[PDB]
Formats: sequence, structure tokens, C-alpha cells
Amino acid sequence: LQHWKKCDSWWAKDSPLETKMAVLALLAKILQIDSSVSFNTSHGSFPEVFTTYISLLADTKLDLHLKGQAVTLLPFFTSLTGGSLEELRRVLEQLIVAHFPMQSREFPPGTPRFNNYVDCMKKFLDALELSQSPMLLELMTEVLCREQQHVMEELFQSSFRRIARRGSCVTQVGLLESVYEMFRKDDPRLSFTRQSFVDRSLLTLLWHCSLDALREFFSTIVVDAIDVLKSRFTKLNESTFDTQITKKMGYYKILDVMYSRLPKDDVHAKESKINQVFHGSCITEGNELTKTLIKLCYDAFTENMAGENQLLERRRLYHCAAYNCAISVICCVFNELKFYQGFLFSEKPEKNLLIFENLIDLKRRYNFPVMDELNRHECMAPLTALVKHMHRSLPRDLPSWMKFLHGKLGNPIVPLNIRLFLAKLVINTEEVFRPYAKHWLSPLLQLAASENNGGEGIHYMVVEIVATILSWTGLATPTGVPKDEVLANRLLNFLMKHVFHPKRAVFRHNLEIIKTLVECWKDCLSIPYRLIFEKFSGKDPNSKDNSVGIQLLGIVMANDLPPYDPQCGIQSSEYFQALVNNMSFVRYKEVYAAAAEVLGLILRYVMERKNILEESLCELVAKQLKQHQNTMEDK
Amino acid sequence: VDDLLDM
Repeated sequence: LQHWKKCDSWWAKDSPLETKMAVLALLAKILQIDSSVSFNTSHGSFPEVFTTYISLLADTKLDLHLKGQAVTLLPFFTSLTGGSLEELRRVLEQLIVAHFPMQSREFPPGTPRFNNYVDCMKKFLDALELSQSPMLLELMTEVLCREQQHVMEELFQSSFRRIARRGSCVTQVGLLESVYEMFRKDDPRLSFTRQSFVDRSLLTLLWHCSLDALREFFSTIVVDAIDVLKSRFTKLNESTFDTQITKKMGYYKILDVMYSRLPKDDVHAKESKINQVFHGSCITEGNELTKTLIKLCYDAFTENMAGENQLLERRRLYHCAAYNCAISVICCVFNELKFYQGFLFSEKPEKNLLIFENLIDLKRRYNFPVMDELNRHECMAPLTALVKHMHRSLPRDLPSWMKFLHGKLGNPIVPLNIRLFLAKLVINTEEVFRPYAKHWLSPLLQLAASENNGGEGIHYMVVEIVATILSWTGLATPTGVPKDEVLANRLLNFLMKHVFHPKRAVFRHNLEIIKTLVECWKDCLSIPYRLIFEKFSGKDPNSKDNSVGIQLLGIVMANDLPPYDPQCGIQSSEYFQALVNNMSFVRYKEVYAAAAEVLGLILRYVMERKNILEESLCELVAKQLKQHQNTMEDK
Repeated sequence: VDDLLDM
């Protein structure tokens, strides 16, 4: 390092490019082995070296890759750089604006420009990792926060997770202050970007700070955050109030997480460290005002919607946040389950979950590639934690209010989406409610029993519902009460209606659904035998279509061997005559073979139960077999 | 209603 003055022959504009890369590597190596003992703080004429790199990054006659190596600098030249960062500001800014287009997704992977872009990103991230520089941190952030999910952000998130888990406590505290600043500064920027800051970087960062380091940030922000939370929702005559709402958003999304990861004795105890909602000079004995945030949370928590608002979705998601917050505070501070209800599921005729979800999302179900499929919808995981915790916290009233919202609002006063949401809660919360079943099957069944459940066909939704039911049956066994019968009949009818599917084994799985559906709780379950006959009456030689009825009758048979023409809108003779007439079709195996199998099982039923139709059915079977006999031996 | 939050 000491003789380095001669290096001006290198870096040279007239120097060939390869030497430019090489000498930088020399620097990188030397900066590794030095541990920054000298030529970083006081010793040595820094201005020459620093100005050299200022120009070097500032160059225009260099490839992007010379910059790419050149951004290995930042791991150094960013420690104890009292002032002079602003040269770094201007040069870094001009670089990033020079070579990082905002809208990335018009360049396909494998594009050389895309490769340069990702390489520069990675190099910047390594610089961030080795540097922990707050200015580098913030620069990275505004790189990220321009739109959502546009630069393979899994690597940025991994990096940001990495930065927090290391470094001196004050270092993280400063990083936190930095990442906080650009959320709150009054500069009018895109509100979407504002949300994205705390979302994609800050929320994670706080999630992964070191222990004991959180109270620093909570202490740092708490009073101003709460003050902003006080009020000011009033002004709406300007769309820019969107900025205001987003400001509240992030504040929520950070306070809540702060309630998490913090021990109960540090958010509430006889000694109240966080006593700063008030002046705290006199209120040092006991914590009761940190709660006051939930008192604030109420008002947005139950906000009577406008009539013709303009920020609908934003309002909605905002309320969603405030709810998540409420869940956090309830699960952190209060202990009694009556206070787990403390305000969390108390509801006014102007009510809460009627707010939290949209009503216009068609919101379809799937059987698609690669639980989280549309549990991605907001608020879910907090509710899940809530229910699991309270179950480990031993409530029927709390489920009682939900099932009020479910079946007492089984009326269409609540749109279907809301029902599906409640259900999906029940779905993923199955284990928690394994006991409290008997008084729930009929509502949940009533859900799928609707002629409207999502769209059409066996939704993954109805698969879930029926799975819940069946799984419940072995203990709850809810079979045979006046609503149970009519619902279940609707269910069997609907299921057996659509068992067919284009897909190879999805059909099989639906058939297995039917199988377990009947067999697990076969009582008072009329089997729609008319439906069956249409499902196998397909006088069509080269068709599939008779097979589905074949197999379906096969289920109704194999379960328990029940009677097979109780005034089913068809008469026995032609009923079975068509059934046997099936085995005429030799053109597909699953048609005739399965036909024979089902017929044989039918014979067994009729024999050991000694009915009278066995004679006629035997004669018919015999006749059609013979009509094969002399004709086509193989079949 | 503040009683529930208070207690």
C-alpha cells in the first residue's frame, strides 16, 4: 500500500482493460488481508486513492464489468468515512441510474444485458454484506422498491436476512434507523414504493434483528408512530391521502411485528420500559398504556365502509393490517381467553370480518403445478396462529361468534367469498377444532350444499370441505337429523353428478371421494339411482361415456350392497336390461370388463339377500353372454 | 366498550 502512488500508471484511461481489472483485484486482495488497520481512517493520503475510485466508477469508456469489479470497493471506503460519503452518493447514484432500468421484465433471462444487471446486483449485495453500510443499505432499498417481484427478489431477501444476523448492536440499530427514515420522510414518492420499503426490506429486517436490539427501534420510533396513528384520517379531498394511509400502513406493519419477538415482561410488567406513550416520568409502575394502541386499533378495525369510495382496496388492505396488529397485541399482552376475545372477535352489527375481504374476486380453485395456494390471501396466517394458540391456551363462544357469522349469516347477507374465507379458516384449523365438531358439521356441510360454491365442478374447495366432514365423521358421526338428511342428499346428488373428469386419475380421486363419502357415513343416504341409470345408459358403440356410470354403480355396490330399484323413476326390467346391454360394447376394455364386474357383484347381493329379481337378471345376463358366446369367444 | 380493553 505504501508505495502505491506509482499506481497512477494503472487505472489509466490509456491502460488496456485487462490491467484495469487486474489492479482492482490486487486492491481487493490487499483490502482483505489488511483488516483496515491503516489507509482507512487517518493514516495515508486517502484523497488520492478515493478520488481515483471516484473517477473510476465515474467512467463512461469502461464496460459494465469494470464497474462490476469496481463495486467491490464499497466493503471498504465505507468504514469511518466521516463525511465525503456524498461523493459516493453522486457517483453511485449516477451509476445506478445509468445502468439499472427500472422495469426489468422486458429483458429475458439469458439476455447479456440481463446478465450484466444481475451481476451488478449481486456485486452490490456482496458489498452490502461485507459493508453493513447504512448508505449502501438504503441505496439497495431504493433499487428494490420500485415495483414488486422484478429482480428475482429471493436473493435480495436472503441477503437482507443475512445482514441483520451479524454486527454490533449499535450497528443494527443504525441500520434500522436508516431503513426507517425513507418510510417517513415527507418527500412525495410513489405510495406503492413506500409500502414496498417496509414490506420487502424493513419488515424482514426487523424480523431478523438480534435479540434485545428491537427495543432500541421500538423506543426510537414509538412516540412519532403513535402520534401519526392518532388522527388525520380526516382529509380525503386529495388522492394524496393515499400517502397518509400508506404511512399508517407501514407503521402498523412494524409495530405489530415489534409486539412479536418481544418478551411479555418487556411490553408489559410492573416495570414499564415502554412507558413512553405518556411522558413516562410518573408512569413507571406498571404498563397499561401500551395497550392504548389497541384502543386506537378499534376505529379502523370496524370502519363502516363508504358508499362510493375511491381507495376501496387500499382501505381494505389497511384494515387488514390493523387487524393483524390487533391479533399480535392480543396474543402478546392479554392472557385470559375471555381477553383473547378482548376485542379480537367482539363484533358490532357494524362488523369486522365483513370488511376484511373483497367481494368481487372470482377467486377460483385449482389442480395445478408445484399450504399456500390461495391461503396467500391476507390475514390468514395470523388467524391460524390465533386459533392454534388459544387452543393451546385452555373458548366455545369464540367459535360461537364465527359460526354465527357462518350459519346465522348462512343467509346470503354475507357474500360467498366471506363464507369461503371463514371455511378456509376452518379448513386449515381442522386439528384445532377436532373436538368441537358435532355442532359444526351442518353449517360446514351447508356450505358445499349451496348451489353456489366458488365456480363449477369439484372445486378444491369442495374437496377440502368434504375432507373436513369425512375426517370428522369417525368420531363426530353427524348422520341423520332433519337438516343433515336434506343437506347430505344434496351433497351426494351434486357429487355423483360431476364425478367425471377429463383427467386420468383426477376422476379416480373423485371416485374415491364418493367411496369414502358413502361408506364412512352410510345412513339415510338415498343413492340417486336415476342419476346412475343416465350415467350408464349410453347406447353408443365406441364411447367412453358408459364407463362412468359403470364405476359409480360399482361404488354404490361395493360399499354395502344396498337395494337397487326403490321406485327410482325407472322400472327394474329396462333398468338392468340397459345395464347388462353394456357388455355388448367390446370396443373398450374398461367398458365391458367393468360392466361384468359390477354385474357379478350385483348377483352376489341379490343371492345372499335372496330377493326375487335374481331370476330375471340371471336370465338377462345369460342371454347377452350367449349372444357373445357363439360369436366372439375371446371376449 | 373501553372496559374490555381496560380490564
